[PDB]
Amino acid sequence: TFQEQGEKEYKNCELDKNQRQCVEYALKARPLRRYIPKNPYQYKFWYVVNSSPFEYMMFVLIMLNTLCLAMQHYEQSKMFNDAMDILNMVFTGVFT
Amino acid sequence: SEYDPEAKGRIKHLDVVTLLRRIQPPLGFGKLCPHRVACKRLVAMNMPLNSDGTVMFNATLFALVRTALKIKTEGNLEQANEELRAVIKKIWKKTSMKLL
Repeated sequence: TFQEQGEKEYKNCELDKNQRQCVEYALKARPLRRYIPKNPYQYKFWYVVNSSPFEYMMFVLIMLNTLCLAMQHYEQSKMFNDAMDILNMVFTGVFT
Repeated sequence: SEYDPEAKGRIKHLDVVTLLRRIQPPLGFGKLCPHRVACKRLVAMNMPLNSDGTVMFNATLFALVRTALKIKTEGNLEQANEELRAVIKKIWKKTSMKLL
């Protein structure tokens, strides 16, 4: 009953629903840029940052940090607690 | 926007073929050489005849959208704008350039 009430949009004198859904994106649209910087003394870092190899490694660290966060059990050994405490420092330093 | 540094409307037309090569077949062209399909098709339909290296985004994306489905022959190009002003929402005077 909701779908039938939603079918009363009778604008289909020449174009179907798909042309009323894909062509409308053309009327209201704007291209957004990428903000290329200058002074290649700084662009050297920019080129390094956004790369396939960079994101992957950086997105794998999160996976590793999540795995580290998902091992704290009950009544854990003192050496285990200290190891996790110093391992959290490593991830915090990498992210900073 | 890969070859477009800002949002100042018109952009260079020199690398349009290379831009279209990166697009998938459903929106772009076939995987074959552009020398037979894309080269002729770029001139086949209607374009806004602006300067040599000034072609704006809302006339190219709209052209590809109109080429995708319900393609119409020459002479009745104004019929498209009539349909937009009779069915499509408020143009906000933005379709004056897209008409040509």
